[PDB]
Amino acid sequence: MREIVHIQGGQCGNQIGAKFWEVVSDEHGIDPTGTYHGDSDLQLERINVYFNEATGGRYVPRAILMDLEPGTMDSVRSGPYGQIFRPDNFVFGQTGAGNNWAKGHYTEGAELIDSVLDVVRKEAESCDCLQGFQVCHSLGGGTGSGMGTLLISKIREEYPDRMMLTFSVVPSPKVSDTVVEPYNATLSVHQLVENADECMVLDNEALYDICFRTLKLTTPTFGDLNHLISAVMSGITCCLRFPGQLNADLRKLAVNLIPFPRLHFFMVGFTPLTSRGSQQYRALTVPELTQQMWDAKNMMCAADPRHGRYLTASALFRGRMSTKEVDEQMLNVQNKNSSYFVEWIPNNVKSSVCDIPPKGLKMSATFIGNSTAIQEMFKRVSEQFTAMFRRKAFLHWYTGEGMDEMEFTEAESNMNDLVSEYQQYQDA
Amino acid sequence: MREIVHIQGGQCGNQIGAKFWEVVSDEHGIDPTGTYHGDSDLQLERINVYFNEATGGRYVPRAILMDLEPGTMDSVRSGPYGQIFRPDNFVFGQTGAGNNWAKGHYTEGAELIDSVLDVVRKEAESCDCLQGFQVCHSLGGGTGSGMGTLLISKIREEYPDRMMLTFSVVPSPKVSDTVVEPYNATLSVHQLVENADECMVLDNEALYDICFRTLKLTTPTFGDLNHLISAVMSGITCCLRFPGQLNADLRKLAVNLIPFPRLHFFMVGFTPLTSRGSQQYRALTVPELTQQMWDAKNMMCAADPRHGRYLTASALFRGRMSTKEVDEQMLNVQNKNSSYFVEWIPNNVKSSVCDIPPKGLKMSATFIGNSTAIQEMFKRVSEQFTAMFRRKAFLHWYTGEGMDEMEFTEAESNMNDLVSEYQQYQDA
Amino acid sequence: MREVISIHIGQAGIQVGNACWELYCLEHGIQPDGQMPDDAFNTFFSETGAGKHVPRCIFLDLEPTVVDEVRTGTYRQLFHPEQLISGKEDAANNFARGHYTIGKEIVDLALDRIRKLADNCTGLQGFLVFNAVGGGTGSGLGSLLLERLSVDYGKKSKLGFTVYPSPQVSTAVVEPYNSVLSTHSLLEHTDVAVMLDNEAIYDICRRSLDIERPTYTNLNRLIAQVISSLTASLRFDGALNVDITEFQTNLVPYPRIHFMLSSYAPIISAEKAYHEQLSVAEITNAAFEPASMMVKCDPRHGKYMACCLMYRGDVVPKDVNASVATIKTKRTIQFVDWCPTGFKCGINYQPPTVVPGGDLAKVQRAVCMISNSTAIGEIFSRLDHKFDLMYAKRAFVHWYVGEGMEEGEFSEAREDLAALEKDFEEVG
Amino acid sequence: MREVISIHIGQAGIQVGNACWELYCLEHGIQPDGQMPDDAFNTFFSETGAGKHVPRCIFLDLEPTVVDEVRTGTYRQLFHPEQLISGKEDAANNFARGHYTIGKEIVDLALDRIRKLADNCTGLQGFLVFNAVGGGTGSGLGSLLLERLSVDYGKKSKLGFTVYPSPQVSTAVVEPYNSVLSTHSLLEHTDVAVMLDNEAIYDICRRSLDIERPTYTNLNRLIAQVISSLTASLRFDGALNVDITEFQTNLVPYPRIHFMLSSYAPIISAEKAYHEQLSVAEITNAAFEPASMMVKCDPRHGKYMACCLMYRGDVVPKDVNASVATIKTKRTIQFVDWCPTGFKCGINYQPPTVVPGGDLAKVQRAVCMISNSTAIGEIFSRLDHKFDLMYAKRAFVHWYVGEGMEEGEFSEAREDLAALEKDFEEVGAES
Amino acid sequence: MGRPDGANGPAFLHAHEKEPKLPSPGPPSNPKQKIRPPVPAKEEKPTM
Ligand SMILES: Nc1nc2c(ncn2[C@@H]2O[C@H](COP(=O)(O)OP(=O)(O)OP(=O)(O)O)[C@@H](O)[C@H]2O)c(=O)[nH]1
Ligand SMILES: Nc1nc2c(ncn2[C@@H]2O[C@H](COP(=O)(O)OP(=O)(O)OP(=O)(O)O)[C@@H](O)[C@H]2O)c(=O)[nH]1
Ligand SMILES: Nc1nc2c(ncn2[C@@H]2O[C@H](COP(=O)(O)OP(=O)(O)O)[C@@H](O)[C@H]2O)c(=O)[nH]1
Ligand SMILES: Nc1nc2c(ncn2[C@@H]2O[C@H](COP(=O)(O)OP(=O)(O)O)[C@@H](O)[C@H]2O)c(=O)[nH]1
Ligand SMILES: [Mg+2]
Ligand SMILES: [Mg+2]
Repeated sequence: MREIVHIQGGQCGNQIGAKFWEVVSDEHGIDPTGTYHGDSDLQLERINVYFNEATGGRYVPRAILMDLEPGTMDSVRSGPYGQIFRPDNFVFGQTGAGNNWAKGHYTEGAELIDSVLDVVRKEAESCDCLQGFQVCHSLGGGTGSGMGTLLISKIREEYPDRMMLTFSVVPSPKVSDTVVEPYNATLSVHQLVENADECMVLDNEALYDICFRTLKLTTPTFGDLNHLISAVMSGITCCLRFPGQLNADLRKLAVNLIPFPRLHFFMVGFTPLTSRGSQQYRALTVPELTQQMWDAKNMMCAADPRHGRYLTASALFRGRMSTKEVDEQMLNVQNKNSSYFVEWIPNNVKSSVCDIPPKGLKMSATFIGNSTAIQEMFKRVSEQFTAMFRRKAFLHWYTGEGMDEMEFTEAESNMNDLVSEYQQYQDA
Repeated sequence: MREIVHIQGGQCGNQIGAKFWEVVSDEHGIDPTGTYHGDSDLQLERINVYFNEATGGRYVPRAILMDLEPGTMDSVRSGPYGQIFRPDNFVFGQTGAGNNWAKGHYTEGAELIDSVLDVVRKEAESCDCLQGFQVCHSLGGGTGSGMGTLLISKIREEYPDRMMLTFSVVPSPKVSDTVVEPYNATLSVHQLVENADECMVLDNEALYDICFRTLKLTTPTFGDLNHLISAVMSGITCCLRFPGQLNADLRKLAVNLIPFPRLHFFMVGFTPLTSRGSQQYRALTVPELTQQMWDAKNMMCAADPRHGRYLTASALFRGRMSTKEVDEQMLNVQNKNSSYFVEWIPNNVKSSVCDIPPKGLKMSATFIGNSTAIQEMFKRVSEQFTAMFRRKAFLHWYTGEGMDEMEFTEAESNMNDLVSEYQQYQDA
Repeated sequence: MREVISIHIGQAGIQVGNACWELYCLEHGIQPDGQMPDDAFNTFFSETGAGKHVPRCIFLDLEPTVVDEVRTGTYRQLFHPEQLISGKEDAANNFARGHYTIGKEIVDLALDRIRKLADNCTGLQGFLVFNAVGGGTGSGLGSLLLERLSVDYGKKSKLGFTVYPSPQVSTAVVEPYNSVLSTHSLLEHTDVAVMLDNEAIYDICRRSLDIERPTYTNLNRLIAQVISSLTASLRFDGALNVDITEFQTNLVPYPRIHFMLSSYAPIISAEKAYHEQLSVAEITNAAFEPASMMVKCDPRHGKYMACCLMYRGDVVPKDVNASVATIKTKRTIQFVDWCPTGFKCGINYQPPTVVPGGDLAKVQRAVCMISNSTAIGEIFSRLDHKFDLMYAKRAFVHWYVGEGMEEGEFSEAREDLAALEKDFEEVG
Repeated sequence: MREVISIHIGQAGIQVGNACWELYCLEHGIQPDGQMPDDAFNTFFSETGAGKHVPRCIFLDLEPTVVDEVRTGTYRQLFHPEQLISGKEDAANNFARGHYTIGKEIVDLALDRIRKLADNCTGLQGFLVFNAVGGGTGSGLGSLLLERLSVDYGKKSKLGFTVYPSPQVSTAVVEPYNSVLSTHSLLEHTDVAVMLDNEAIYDICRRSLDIERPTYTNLNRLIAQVISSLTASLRFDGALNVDITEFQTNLVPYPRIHFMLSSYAPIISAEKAYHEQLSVAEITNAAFEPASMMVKCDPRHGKYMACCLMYRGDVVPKDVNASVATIKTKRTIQFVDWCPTGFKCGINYQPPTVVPGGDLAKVQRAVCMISNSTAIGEIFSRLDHKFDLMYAKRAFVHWYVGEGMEEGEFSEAREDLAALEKDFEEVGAES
Repeated sequence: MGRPDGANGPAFLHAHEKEPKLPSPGPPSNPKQKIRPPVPAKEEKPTM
């Protein structure tokens, strides 16, 4: 009941998924052999939301690893938690995508869907009651963005009732991870506005401050950032897996969050995050979780919420606590700094709780914000796109795959409207 | 309840801020480890005015150390009591300040205000009911005098109702620890006339003689002068932290002290003060404390009471004593030398008292007086300012930071309007 | 013969089911394994052919994540496994889903239980609906269920204990909408509807209980103390045994006005009983105190149409008629002119039971008041504001219209509220 | 049955409350733990269902630092925790904060206690107010509270035992102002107003008790000996029983004139009581003595309009009427023409009780005098002088007006003293 | 929540920016309506 099927697209997706399935596995006390070795009966009761029973007491994940150039898969196929995956769920192409949204969506991606769909359905029907899909993308490259969206449009029509999530990692403002990044960005956005129920945005930049400011790290490697992203992807489905005195399914989290069908871009954070020195001073009380999650620093995206208004928000607390302190705090903020919250929504936060904190903590939280500052990711992208599409630079690669050019402008009008939707509703 | 928050801005602030927290930490029986090791329950009753309970039962200060060029902070980070501070409550910039009011107020200041304000509010909410702020300055320098007032101009606008004390160290009358002491004085004083509820004035000169004549010390290190400044700063909150047969909170001290919103420049002292030898000669009775506290030596500022008229005064006694004695004593003083006091105020003193003396003593006192001889310092400095500003010496340094000349004359006139306020009410 | 059917709908429906059914099992010595070591339990249970005392209730919900806790909790040998009804997918805080899509496919199952739950019933007092307005399951299923109960029995009485959305505390954003839609369906179908807000019961836990970490499990331990007091006459001897029909006749003047308030007294910590006598005189002054209401309504802005008082314990009628008489004279309490009477009083000799681990105190006198007042228009006009504030933009509508609903159901359910508030003014 | 409700406002209000309530728990054998090893106490307490006797008083203040002492000291199991009302921040010696800013949000919490406290007494004799005029809490809240007590209860008797600003000894600078503003609010709302100054009781500690180390813990121990001598007829059998209604009836000639002085006698150490006899005639002479007044005023500058007398101990009426007859012949003591009478005398067989570690002497005779004299117009004029001395410069005004006030409040409360001044010479008409 | 970055910039301080202003000496709103009647005028002489 209430199963979930999970997709990992691209190099980034095939690497965030490495830590995600490592984090969730430990939380349910299963070995890299796949055998359950936990203690409580609380791990087993909702284990089938991510895994499947197998002969011998194994628990194999319900993930789908898709990628061109399986080189990066050979890493995770060799890592410590690489022995758990089904080998038939590895779908890959022998050629490369070349950081090119076109061939990752038109030529090569189109050659794998016939096989990918036999994979997704084979484990979508084993679900006695499917809850939804969830993907992990990278809006910079070609494989993650291109094949990701093409996979979505096939998913959106085959399963329109169920809900698809998206932990899309978006480009960084101050540095360019690739050169053709703005082309792959918009052409993917133009697919997400229409074919996604919810979509969180992350940035490798903000993922550095939290390790440079909050965590006070020294050598933050991607192996650590993915331990951050995996902390929110685990923080969403707690109510699905663990009981709590105020549960929150995955669906009731959208209807309380998205007023209009196109503003489905969010902004996430996590709490508590302290150094290995400060854990001696700072205490763990709901007033602490509530201020650090609300701050303009734990926002894992590089968009300052203090430039717009909060339409709605959320909070998924974890750990046996007092349901009153939570309710009075989240209330105390809205009427405290009343200039950042819209007025035609009286109470614009939802609050969840769980009897089960993380594996090694006592209290924890997770934040989801739908702010009208998310438009700032789109302006900064809408300009870098129009500076180079203006002179038709790097386009012979995209048109070389038979692409048109109105698919570029349609990707810009669709965006340059989405930047206005976030302004009528922001009366400042 | 009645929580304070302490700011230490500058080289002086960061250094006397060390001795201050060294005294209070002893007064409440806590070790530099941060653990409590006192005897009475009375220590833990009002500890929350200065500290924050932590995990495992620790008490860490609620100070804020802000200073450019963290060099002097690397010292207090390495002193004996350097383990108590939260490392997060350290604000420093990689650039020098140059003993220059401009860059400490315009260029370098503006780059750290985002952090300092994000720091002060992390704890201005940790208070169930905030009483007021409390700072330490060095008016000659650039960090303490530029960032100091800049932070104040911010503090006054988000928390106007609350109170902010200021133990500002003023320039010396005869020696000048800096060649640009005037410009840093007036430009700061002008900020203190508009954005300060109370402002003591302490001078390094008077601190020497008191350490030479009265204390008979041979080599007075700055560690000794701050064992004095710490003594009086602790002497103000004894009604807050400890019981008293006539308590006196911080607010009822200003209301009872400043007749007009501008005359908030006070004058302090501490008693008793004896050499190691004379301890065996003079008794410790209330008539003793009041004889030395009213003297013209214990005035930590270099302003002579016998030149002006006391508008008001104060006294905070500490010890199981007889509250008749204090009342008849302070009455006799006004009675005998009845020309040093104005006449349109019948009784112009307050007299607190506390059941709890310092940790090593049995009876102590503490003095605060708002005289009209304080106009002399602003006369001595308003002459040195207009001396070199008339020829524009060292001005190319200030104007290089986007300053102007109106920001000078405004500062001077606003000071000259203050020196007249202290002359009308001096009817000789 | 004196029996009722106790329905629980939603999460808070079964959240209070765990408090109520932990009371009756304890109030009658019923072990969690059914059996105990007549008509004292026949109100709530049904002795089988041998020993076992199964309850007569029904836990209904859509998320198994809570109904399964009952299946694994200590009360798993108690319930008939078919009573604990549950679903696969949830309403997702969306009135439409709980009414049009998912509601229609399990009511046919729930109804069969009631038919098999009423045949053994020989004389049925009335149904008992524990509902939580504000969620899809609470508002949608509850609405769809009540209409089915009206057309089956009609002559049987439905009592609605519906948690209502509070002014400040709000665990959702769209809870205004589905709270409005509930009225058009509950009003014509419930015989009488009690109200109570999660916020008002929070402050009760602050002043009286002095419990600083309140939780949903705390409040439910108060509601169970109401129904225990409400149905004491049904199962415990006592002067002036008050049935349901009697209770209902002299409280509801018009077929519309059946929205009433509640109270309880004394509510005290187990130690302040050592500082009080809690006489019949003292308690009934506290039942009419505005701070002792279980809803954030102010009865001093309105008038009373009736009251009902259910006393418990060592109470004799000579003191009831005395304390009631000194209240009609009090000026603050205003009774609408067309009822010079207004009190139906009930006495029991069975004092209120206390649960181990509870917060209340063992007392010998207790009062539960249930008043029908015209001040109830307050809490009912706030909803008329938030609904008209968000519906001006059609926010969150595309969720309701996408689940087999329309735009008329919004304006229709809106007029019904205006049609109701006039009725709370025609009685002036 | 014969039940009164005691209030304590501000610091001095509760610092005398710790003295009176240390006396009653001792005067009825009430252990600090509520219980003891009818109607002898029912004036001040109320049995619960479990042994204890809880006092029917209210400690109200805006400073936690003085209320928590009660919560930690030996007298913490006594009070119902709800009666000890406190506040987050204080009034900061400002009449505005006690009247417009802070006082407005806690009164409802106080009144809900008074209402819960009124029903528990079957017959309410009257309220007792222990005020401290000169601060923010004592004057600002006492002002605001006394009004609300008049609306909810009306003509019920509210006494006032309010320490007044002393001429010389003064621990404040702004206490002129918040004293003046208080007058109108007490005048129109309190029924009777006894007055006493911190200085006047200092000299009495000097000469009589001979304690050269006097503090507030000494003065508060004196006021306890007054009220116990005043409310003995409420809870102790004795000839010529006198209640509160009988008290104000034949003591307050006009609705305005309700200020009066106090005098206790004898006041003697534990050793001079052996160099002494303390006859009823000697005591009552030391009672009318000006030096034994509890206010720094002079009775030989004005005229006695009425006097009350609460005797205590081995006293018989034949001796009261005899000594009083002498004073009526004494020329030093004047009396306004229109009272050939002028004494309402009370007797109580129960002598005063001594507190262990106290400074008075165990005596079987005592006298507590309260006289409504017109000489009290003196202590009422010094305030008129100092107030105008400062108010001619608008000094300290920006505080008052900066907290929800204007300037008119000064002139009203100023004239209310001016009008009240002439009344203290009008009644001395002598025509 | 604080202010967005770059908006806490220092501003110019004029002379007497923060200076309270006495409104005026003016008759107050409510004299509070004394309840007790005045003292008679020592010349009523009701006795006959
Ligand atoms: N007094 C009390 N109120 C509760 C409790 N649990 C939830 N509530 C309130 O019930 C409201 C939501 O009702 P739910 O039952 O959780 O939601 P639902 O009716 O099941 O509909 P779905 O969430 O879509 O399944 C919230 O406002 C809660 O504050 C509880 O245990 N005690
Ligand atoms: N007889 C007596 N007088 C006291 C005592 N304590 C204070 N006073 C006097 O009360 C007057 C000041 O009023 P306080 O009660 O101390 O302060 P407040 O009225 O509560 O106003 P805030 O300080 O704002 O709380 C002074 O004249 C004190 O001398 C005491 O214990 N006994
Ligand atoms: N958090 C995280 N982000 C990564 C990591 N590796 C790459 N990314 C981002 O992924 C982007 C490039 O997309 P990529 O996945 O390499 O191309 P694709 O194979 O076509 O999807 C770049 O913006 C990288 O910064 C990683 O290891 N951890
Ligand atoms: N009481 C005391 N005063 C000091 C001490 N050190 C410096 N001061 C004063 O600090 C003044 C200079 O300001 P400073 O804070 O050192 O430089 P800034 O960082 O630019 O403000 C000088 O007048 C010093 O006398 C000290 O150790 N103890
Ligand atoms: Mg629900
Ligand atoms: Mg006070």
